[PDB]
Amino acid sequence: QLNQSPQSMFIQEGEDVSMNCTSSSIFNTWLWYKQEPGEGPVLLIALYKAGELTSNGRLTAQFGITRKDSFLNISASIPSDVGIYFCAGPGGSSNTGKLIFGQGTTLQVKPDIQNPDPAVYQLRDSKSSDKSVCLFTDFDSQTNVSQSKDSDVYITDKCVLDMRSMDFKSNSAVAWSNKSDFACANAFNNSIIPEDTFFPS
Amino acid sequence: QRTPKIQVYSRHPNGKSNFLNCYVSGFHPSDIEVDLLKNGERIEKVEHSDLSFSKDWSFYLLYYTEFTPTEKDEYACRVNHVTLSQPKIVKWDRDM
Amino acid sequence: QVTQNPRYLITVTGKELTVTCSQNMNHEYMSWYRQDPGLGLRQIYYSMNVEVTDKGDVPEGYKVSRKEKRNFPLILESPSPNQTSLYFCASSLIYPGELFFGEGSRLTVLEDLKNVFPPEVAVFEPSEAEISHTQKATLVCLATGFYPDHVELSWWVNGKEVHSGVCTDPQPLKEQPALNDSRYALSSRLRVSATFWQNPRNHFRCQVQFYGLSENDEWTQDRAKPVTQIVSAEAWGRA
Amino acid sequence: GILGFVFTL
Amino acid sequence: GSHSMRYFFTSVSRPGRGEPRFIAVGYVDDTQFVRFDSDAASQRMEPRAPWIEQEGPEYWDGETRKVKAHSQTHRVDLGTLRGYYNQSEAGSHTVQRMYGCDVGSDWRFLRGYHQYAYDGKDYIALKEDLRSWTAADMAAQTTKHKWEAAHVAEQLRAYLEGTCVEWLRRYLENGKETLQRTDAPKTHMTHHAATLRCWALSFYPAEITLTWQRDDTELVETRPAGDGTFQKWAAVVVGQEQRYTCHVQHEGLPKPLTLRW
Repeated sequence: QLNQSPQSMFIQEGEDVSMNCTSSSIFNTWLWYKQEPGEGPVLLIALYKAGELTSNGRLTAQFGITRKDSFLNISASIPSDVGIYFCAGPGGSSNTGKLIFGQGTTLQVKPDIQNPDPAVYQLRDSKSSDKSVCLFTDFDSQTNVSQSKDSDVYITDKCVLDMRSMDFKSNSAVAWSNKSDFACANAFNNSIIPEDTFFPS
Repeated sequence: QRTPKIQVYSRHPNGKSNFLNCYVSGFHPSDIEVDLLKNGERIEKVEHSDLSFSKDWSFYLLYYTEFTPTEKDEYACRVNHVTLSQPKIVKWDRDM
Repeated sequence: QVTQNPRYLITVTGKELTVTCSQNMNHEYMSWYRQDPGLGLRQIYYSMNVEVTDKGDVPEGYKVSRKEKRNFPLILESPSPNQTSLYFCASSLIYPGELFFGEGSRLTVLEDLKNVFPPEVAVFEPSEAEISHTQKATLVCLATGFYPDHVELSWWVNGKEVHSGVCTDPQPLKEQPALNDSRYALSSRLRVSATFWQNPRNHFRCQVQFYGLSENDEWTQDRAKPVTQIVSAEAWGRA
Repeated sequence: GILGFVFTL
Repeated sequence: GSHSMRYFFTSVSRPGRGEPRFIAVGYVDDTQFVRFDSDAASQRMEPRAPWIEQEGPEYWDGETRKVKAHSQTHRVDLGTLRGYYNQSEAGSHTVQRMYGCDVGSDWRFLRGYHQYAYDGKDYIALKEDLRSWTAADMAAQTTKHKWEAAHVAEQLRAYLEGTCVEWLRRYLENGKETLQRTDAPKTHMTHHAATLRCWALSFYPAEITLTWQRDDTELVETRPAGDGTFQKWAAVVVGQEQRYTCHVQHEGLPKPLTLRW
C-alpha cells in the first residue's frame, strides 16, 4: 500500500495547497500524477534523488530523505487545476515490476464571485406539463447546499460555469419536484442561504 | 577469439576411489566438445559442470568420472573448439 | 496512443469478457488497473515485455496473456459484481517509466438486466424573472430515471456544440435510498446571453448518450429494449 | 535471490 | 570472513535451427546451488547444494518464473544487437549478463556489481556508484539512454544493497558449515628429472597465491576438485637445491607458511 492525504480538500481561488505521500517500503523514485475526471492519469513531476524539484510549477515536489515519503505543494491556486492527484512509486524493495499508486486525494477549487446577487428563479418544461424546477444561482462561493429531507425531492449539489466572453462566473444549484405539488419558495429553506429575491409570479 | 588451455589431474592423490578430471578455461565462443578417452577411445559415463562467465569473460567447465588408478593405463582427454586447429589432447602424467 | 476496446459496456454474472487495448509504438511494459470512487487506483496484473506473467495485489476473478507486443488483453472467467469498475490500460517501453494511460474503459457487471432502464429527458425554459433581475439566460436539461451511470450529456447551439457557459453535475445523484441498487439521475445547465434567449430562431437541444445493451442479447420483458441510444430534448426562444 | 524484473538492451 | 552472492548467465544466438541456449547458475562465494538450462528436461530450478533444499516450493518457482523472463529477454537482446551489427543472421553470437553485490565481514552492504558483455568483451556495466553506467563502444552506448531516460537503471539500487544482501544471510545463516568455514591447505613439495613446485591441497575458498624467491616460473589457474575445495602448484627451476621458499597464505591459515624443506 501507498498512503496519501488529505481525504479530499476544498480550497479557494488564491490559496495555497499541500499534499503528501507516505510509503511503507523504501522508494528512490517518486512520481506525482494527476487525472481530471474521465481521462487517464498524467505525469506532473518525477523525483529521483533527495532534494527538491521545481519545474513546470508553479509546482514544487519534495523527496523526503527518509526515502519513505514525499510532498507536493501548489502556490496560487487556479480552478484550471481541479483533479484527482496521485503519487506513483514503482517499487522497488518489492523485487517485483509493480507500479504502486496511492489512495488519491481529490482537489476541488471554489473561485470567488465578483458580485453575487443571489436568488431563486422558476422554469417550466418543453413537454409543457406540471413538473417544475427552481434554479439557485449567483451566490457567494462559501455557500453550501443541503439535500432534502423530503421524499419526493432530489437536490443537486453545487456547480460552476463560465461564459469566457465576458469573464463572468456563476455558481449553480438545482432541485426539482412535481408530486405532490410543492413550491420552490420553500424547497431550499433547509440549507443556509443569505437573503434572496424569490419574485412572486 | 581466445582458445582454452587444458589441464588434467585427479581428485584425491594402487587402485582406489579417485575421479579423473578435465577443466577448460580462457576460451570463446562458448560451446566446446571435450571428450574423455582411455585406453585409446572414449569411455562412456561422465557427468558435467555448468557454464560460467568470468572476470575476463572467459568461461570454464569441469568434467569428471569415478575411476580407480592403474599403471598400465594412462587416459587423456579429447578436446576440440571453434578456435582450435587440432583435436589437441594432453596425456595425463600423474604428477600434474 | 493506446486504444481501449470497448469504451463502455454491460454484462451479466457468468458471461466472460475480453477488453483489448492497442499499442504504439513498440513499447514493452503494460498493465491493467482498476479504479472506483473510494480506494482509488490499484494494480491488477502486469507483464514486462512479452510473455512474462506476473500477478499483482488484486487478482482474483481475473487472468491474462500475451504472446506478441502489439496487443494486451485482460480476460475474466466469471464477471461478478466486485469487478464493476473503471479499467485503465497504460503503456511504456521499459520498467520503469512514465506511463501512457488510455481513454477509460468501464465495465459494469449486473446480477440481472431487469433493471436496465434508459434516461427520460425534458428541457426547461428560462424564466423571465432571471432576465428581469440580472439580464442573463440559464437553460436546464435533465435525466430522470436511468441505470447505471453510463451517460454523457451535451448542449447544441444552432446545430453545433458549445462549451461557453455550460456546467454539468460531476456525479450521478441517486434517488431512492437503498444504496448501490437503483436508478440514478443527472443534470446540467447551459448559461448564455439574455438577448440570445429571446430569439425564437435558435437551436437549444439537450442531447444525451446512453450506453447499454446491443442486439446480441435476448430480451425478457415486453418493454422496449435499452441498448445504446440517444435521448435528446429541444426548446426554442420566446421574446 | 535474483532480480524480480528485467530490462531489454 | 568476506562473503557474497552472484548469478551467472549466458545466452547465445543459433541461426541455423537453432538453440538460443540459456544456462543459469549462481554462486555463494564460489559454491554452486542453483541451475536453469533450456536444453534440459526440467525447465525449472534444480538444487545443487545440500542447503538450498530447505526453502519452500513457491520459492523454487518463485524463482523459475524469473529466470524464465531473464531468458526471454536475451531473445530480444541477441536479436537487438545485430541491429547495430547489421550482421549475418547465420552466425552464433553470445551475450553474458553479470549483476551482484558483496558484503564485508560486517554483514552489511559494501559494493555492488552489474555488467553485460557480448563477444566475450565488455559491453555495458554499472560503476561503484549507482548513478551511472559504463560505455564500451557506440552500440553498448545507445542502450544507456533508455536506461537513462526510463531510469530502470536507477532501481537496481533498491534491490542490490537492499534485497540482495538479506538473501545472502538468508543463505549464510543456514549455510553455516558448508558456506563459512576456513579450510587449511595442506602442503608438499617434489623433485624430478631439477624442478621444484610446492603443492597446495583441498582449500576453500578460491583465492590463494603461493610464490618462491631469492636465495621464468610456471604455474597454473586454480583448479576445482569437486569437493568444494581447490588446487594449485608452482613450477620453479633450480642441482644444489636448497633454493627458494614457498610463500603460502590464505585466510584459513594462522599466518603464511614458509617451508623450503
